[PDB]
Amino acid sequence: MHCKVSLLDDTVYECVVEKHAKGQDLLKRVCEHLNLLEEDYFGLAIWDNATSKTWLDSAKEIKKQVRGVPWNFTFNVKFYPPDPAQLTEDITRYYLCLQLRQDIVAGRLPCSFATLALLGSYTIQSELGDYDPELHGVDYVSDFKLAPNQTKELEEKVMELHKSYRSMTPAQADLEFLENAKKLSMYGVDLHKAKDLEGVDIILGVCSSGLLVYKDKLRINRFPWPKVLKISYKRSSFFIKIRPGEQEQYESTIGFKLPSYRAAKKLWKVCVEHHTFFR
Repeated sequence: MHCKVSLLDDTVYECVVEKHAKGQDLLKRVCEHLNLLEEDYFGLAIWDNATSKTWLDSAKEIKKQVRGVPWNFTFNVKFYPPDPAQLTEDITRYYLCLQLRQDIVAGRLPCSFATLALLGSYTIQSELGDYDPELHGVDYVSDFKLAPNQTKELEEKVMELHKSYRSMTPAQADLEFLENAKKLSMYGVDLHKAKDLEGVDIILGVCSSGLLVYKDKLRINRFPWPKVLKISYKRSSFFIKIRPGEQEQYESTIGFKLPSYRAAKKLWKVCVEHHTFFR
């Protein structure tokens, strides 16, 4: 079968697997190679579109997962590292920046004008290299996707910063971008729309920390992983259970209701994965 994987840099990789090819376990392992990635496990994992993602299950044939859908996927970071500097290679940081940049442009990682212009500049180093007036036209950055909005005023601050960067290697520019993104709240946060037993339109969020609840803003709640003993669902109901923190005896079980059992099994699936990838 002919696969079409949309790579992190708006590039399409194309290949062919046998009809009974196991999930990403094969397609993804294949994708790893093309990118010469060593640290597979991390974020890096593949999925198919439709508003919000759905990770191609790595242990099941690809065929079942795409019934009534073309064999098209996207290579992505599935598990964002808390501290990227701890990662072993730079290619890895290279792709992580590619992802975050992906996130930044689609408002998946909102941030200020400063933060944007900062990260923007480091992106310009990485991609371009030391200023050098060959990066002609006092408007060279105007070709990059640095911000969802993308205002000239923002570009200026970048070019301003880019110029002060000299002899900055790409790996360095990347680590500075990462040390900064690392800090943003929302970094590596899978947002899933839901509701709480009260009719309240809340928003769950998954990440290395644990389960996060939102409402307009308010990090309403935050259930850390080692502070979780069970995750489950029944129809459109999602359920996390255990430890109220202080009051012993108590072993709460907060529940939320997703639009469908599909949504819930999905969230349930992601959650079990994260809780397992991070101590």
